[PDB]
Amino acid sequence: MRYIHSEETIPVPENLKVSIKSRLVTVEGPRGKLQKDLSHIAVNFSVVKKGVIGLEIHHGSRKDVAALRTVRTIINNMIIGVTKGFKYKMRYVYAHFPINVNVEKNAETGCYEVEIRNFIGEKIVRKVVMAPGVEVEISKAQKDELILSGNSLEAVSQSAADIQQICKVRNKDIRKFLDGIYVSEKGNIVE
Amino acid sequence: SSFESVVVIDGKGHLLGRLASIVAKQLLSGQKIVVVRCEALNISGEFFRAKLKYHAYLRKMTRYNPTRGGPFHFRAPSRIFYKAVRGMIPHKTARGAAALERLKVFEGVPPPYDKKKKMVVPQALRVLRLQPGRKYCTVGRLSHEVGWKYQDVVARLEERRKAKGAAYYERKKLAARQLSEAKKAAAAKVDPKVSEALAAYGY
Amino acid sequence: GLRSLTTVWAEHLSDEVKRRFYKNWYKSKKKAFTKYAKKYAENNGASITRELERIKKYCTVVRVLAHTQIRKTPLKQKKAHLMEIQINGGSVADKVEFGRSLFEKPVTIDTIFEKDEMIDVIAVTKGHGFVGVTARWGTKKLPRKTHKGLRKVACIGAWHPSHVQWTVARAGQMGYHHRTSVNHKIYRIGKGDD
Amino acid sequence: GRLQEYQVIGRHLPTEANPNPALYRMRIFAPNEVVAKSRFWYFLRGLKKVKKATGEIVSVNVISEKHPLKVKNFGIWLRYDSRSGTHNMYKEYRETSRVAAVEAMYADMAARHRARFRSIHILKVVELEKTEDVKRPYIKQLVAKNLSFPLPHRVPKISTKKIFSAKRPSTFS
Amino acid sequence: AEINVEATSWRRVEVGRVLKLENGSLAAIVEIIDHKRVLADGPSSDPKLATPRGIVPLSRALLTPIVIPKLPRGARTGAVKKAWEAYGVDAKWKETNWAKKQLQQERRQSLTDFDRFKVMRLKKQRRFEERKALAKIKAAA
Amino acid sequence: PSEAGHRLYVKGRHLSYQRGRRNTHPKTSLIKIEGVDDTAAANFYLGKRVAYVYRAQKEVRGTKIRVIWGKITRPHGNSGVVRAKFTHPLPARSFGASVRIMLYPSS
RNA sequence: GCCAGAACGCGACGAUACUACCCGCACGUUGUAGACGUAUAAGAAUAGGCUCCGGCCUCGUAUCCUAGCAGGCGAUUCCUCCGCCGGCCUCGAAGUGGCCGUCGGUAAUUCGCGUAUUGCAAUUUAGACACGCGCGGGAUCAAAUCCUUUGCAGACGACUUAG
RNA sequence: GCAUCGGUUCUGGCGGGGGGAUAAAGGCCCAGGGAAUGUGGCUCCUCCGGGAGUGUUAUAGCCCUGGGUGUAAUACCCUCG
Repeated sequence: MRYIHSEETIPVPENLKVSIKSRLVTVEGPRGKLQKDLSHIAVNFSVVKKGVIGLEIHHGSRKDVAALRTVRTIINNMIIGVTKGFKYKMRYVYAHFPINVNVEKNAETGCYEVEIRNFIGEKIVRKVVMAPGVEVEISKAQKDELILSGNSLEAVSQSAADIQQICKVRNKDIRKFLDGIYVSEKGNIVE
Repeated sequence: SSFESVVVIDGKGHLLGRLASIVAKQLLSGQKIVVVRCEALNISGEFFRAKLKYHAYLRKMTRYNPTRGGPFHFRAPSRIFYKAVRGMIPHKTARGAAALERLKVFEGVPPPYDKKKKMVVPQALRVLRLQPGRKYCTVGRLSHEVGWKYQDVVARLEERRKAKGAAYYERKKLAARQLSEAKKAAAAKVDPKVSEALAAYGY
Repeated sequence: GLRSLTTVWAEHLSDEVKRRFYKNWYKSKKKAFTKYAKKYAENNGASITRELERIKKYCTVVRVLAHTQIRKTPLKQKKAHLMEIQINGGSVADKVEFGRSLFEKPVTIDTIFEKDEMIDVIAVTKGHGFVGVTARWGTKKLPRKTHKGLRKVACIGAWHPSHVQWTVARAGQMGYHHRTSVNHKIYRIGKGDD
Repeated sequence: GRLQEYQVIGRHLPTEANPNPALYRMRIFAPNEVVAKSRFWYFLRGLKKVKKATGEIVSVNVISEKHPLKVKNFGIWLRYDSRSGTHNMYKEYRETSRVAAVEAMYADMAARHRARFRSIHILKVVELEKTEDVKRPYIKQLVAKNLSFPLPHRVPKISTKKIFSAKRPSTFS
Repeated sequence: AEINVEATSWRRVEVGRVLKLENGSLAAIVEIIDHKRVLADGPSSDPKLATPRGIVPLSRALLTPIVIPKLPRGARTGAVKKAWEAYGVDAKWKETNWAKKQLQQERRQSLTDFDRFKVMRLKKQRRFEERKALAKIKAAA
Repeated sequence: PSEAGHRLYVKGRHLSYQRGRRNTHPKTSLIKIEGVDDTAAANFYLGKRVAYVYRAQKEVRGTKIRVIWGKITRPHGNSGVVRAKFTHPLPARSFGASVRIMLYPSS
């Protein structure tokens, strides 16, 4: 059973510009520019109306049609990020040993670096470097918050997961030792 | 069918096993073949599948003495293609041995074999055989993870010869532009009746 | 791989190096570099300066040819030793300019190495003629009451492997092998005039 | 194979006790009339107490499509044998004649269910007169209003004897 | 919100689209059976272009730029001919590049040996004036 | 003047003998003619004459070049290969050599 | 990193007596997995490209070259095309191509003499790579082994040295 | 080597005859009856391409039954050259 025609549409607001060439998407707006390569998927792009983007697949299988919705939301995320940005929050959870962090500034390049000390009273100083385009800040609204912001969801989210995965307890009951750093909220910079 | 003195095949975009079958038939007939850019060939299926196939090959070795008789595992992209062809030829006879001298394989484009016309075999091209949506790999990448050492040297040299050809294109474009204007200017002025006589003949 | 395309020599060569190119020097005519020397002082050495320009253009690494003065040692031998030393430096133009300026000049070891530095030593070990398995590999000796010798290996293989394998200890030549020993330290560099 | 529809009429051999026996008629799909008669005795042996030795064939004819240039939808009722047990299905096809649907059905069942010709019985074939009696979802899409679609990525045809082309082909026919 | 997309665009398989069969024949689509087969016919006075009514597989056909407007689905042969002549399909196809290329070929397979010699001498006579103009332009540069 | 060539024959190649899978028969050979693809086109060359010329070492009657004569018998397969029969079977070392196909018995 | 180095895998340099070396052409005993127009350089995508910016693309079924005693001798005509040398630039992945100049040849048009007899077919003995020779010009005046000796080496050869 | 014949065999082209529902379809013509993936009209919405409803040939056309043109043509099978 092969489906003859499957189609989706993406609206575009009257603030930014988008250009597609050889299945290479470039999105540019007020807050910057991003690029993504989709040469691995057979899709036909078209301009339905003055502010609507259309894409479709012909004679596709059940497995092939599945990827059609995946592509649509990825491009929409790019439009949101260039006009509204992203913002993640994290909290510290400790029982006895306080957790100290030091978000030092740019290390002669655009990357930020975060230093974590005194995790469950260990003498390791453990260092993680963020992806370019991501800025890390220490919150002043209230205690024990890390705020990450940027333009692309893929870079912001992956860097946030890097911090969470590095603080792990070994050879202990993890239902009792809940020490670590965890993500607690996801949202945009504007509104 | 046509008989040429020598034919040069550009290897980029050709399936490994389908191209080797065409070549082995031509050699036994009497043709001469030269394969260029053996590092740009293709194999169907994901890369991980090819790696497992190669690792099983490396485990075979003569037990009592590894310096004799054992399967010698060549690691270059041109040598991988050569191994495929040797299995399709009776290489243990005088007739088969003579056929292998009519084949040459290289990485990149050596100086003798640039400034030449490179043909294409359409029965082994990937874009005409594989179904869209499937996965494939590159022979050049596979050689990197088994011990090939001169991958980056070839990449640099290939960038040089491609820059030289860009300047040659400008000269070729100018020559065609000048020839078109000459034909338009001459044909109108002089020939009174040779034109339509040629046109009725199909020229 | 890598390959060499040019090489240039100095105008005058000592009798120490010239001995290296001959196997019977005493009854020879000693015409080693006679015709090459005329390349100097001929068109103001036009041929020589062309090759130096080539290396500045096509090469990526540069090495230097040097030899020892064995005549200043109590050794009986008079034939010198020759080798190549690689120059690691700022630029290819800098490498050739520095190398060319050192023709027929002496260099002391204090300019190359300095105190308390960790270096490596490469040489050929002491030789022994032809030895058995007990000393060559270090296997256990057989009991005192063994017939037909007791300094051997009792079993050298199974049956259907069917050949003596490459991993079994056997008698042969020991010593005089090439070896590379690393991580040695320098305590002091002493001057000869002192 | 290449089939065509027949009608075949049989009869029990008349006897002194029962002159003028009854007459039976069937529709049989077969490559030729030699095997058309053979299938008639096979189906009849499962319904009445008549054999070939004690019967006879009255007439055999050929039925041809009335309008072989009109497109129409078909529905088939059938039974078959699996590797364990017997089952019933009902499938649909879209084409121009009655004969080809049986040809299409035989190839379809041989691929999807590994069912041979030996173990398939055809119960009834009927042409769907209306458009609201189409059940399966792979045929409603073929009867949608204003159907049209392109044909992307179609390989050009090249002679199998012309090796060593001189330029790269294109797939935008 | 300027949007520029550089993507391919094929020709649709609709009703009224005329195909070109392998042996130089034209047929107009009147019914779609599957995604692989269609029902088509072409009524043409010229015996070289005419084709009967029947089913043609789509893998042996080429899509020409001509399309007949407002062709009713499943029309009979009489109604198709009425639209075929009204739109002037025969005249429209004669001036296409595909037709001209085929015609330019046909004159070449029918050439007498004496005629091959004649065209060689005429080409050389025209070639002489090309080199004179080429040298003049090249010298001017 | 007169820069043209001098050729009045069609060139072919000697492929192999006539064989099954393990037995060969040197009586007849297989020859691939240049430019012929289908068996319909191969019907034109039935009955023509072919020659095989090679170099010897000794001179006998004013030359060092010998010839073996033959003719085309019937088509072979669907690929335009043809069969031929010579007065002497070909030297069996010429698997890949070239032969000349004449046009003597015309029309 | 480290150990061996294909004894039929490769590169740079030194000195080369004995024609062993280089240049010119002169023939030909002799060799060849097989000339007979052995004619064609962009890169990249294939659910997209090329361009002389007007347009063009299923198709190499294309382009260039192609007449004359195996291709003669003259004329009317025409400034086209081809070749051997020489001088400047350039080319290193296994080093190639360009420009200029001298000289020799030349149906784009149209003509005048010669072809026979190989007898009604019999390869159309014609190409380029090596190698052996014969001339006449240039340059050149070397090494290795045995032997005595050494012990950083050693069953014997071999190896490190000296004469 | 060529021309005229004999035996065996492979492979092309052309002219006829018969059968079936005396093929079935199909073109043109006559008579009757229907419907929608509803042509033209009419209504409404959308100007942003167009969409929705009503309703049986008009400014498109389709399906079913019977007759003439018919001993129509063509496909398949067999057969004389």
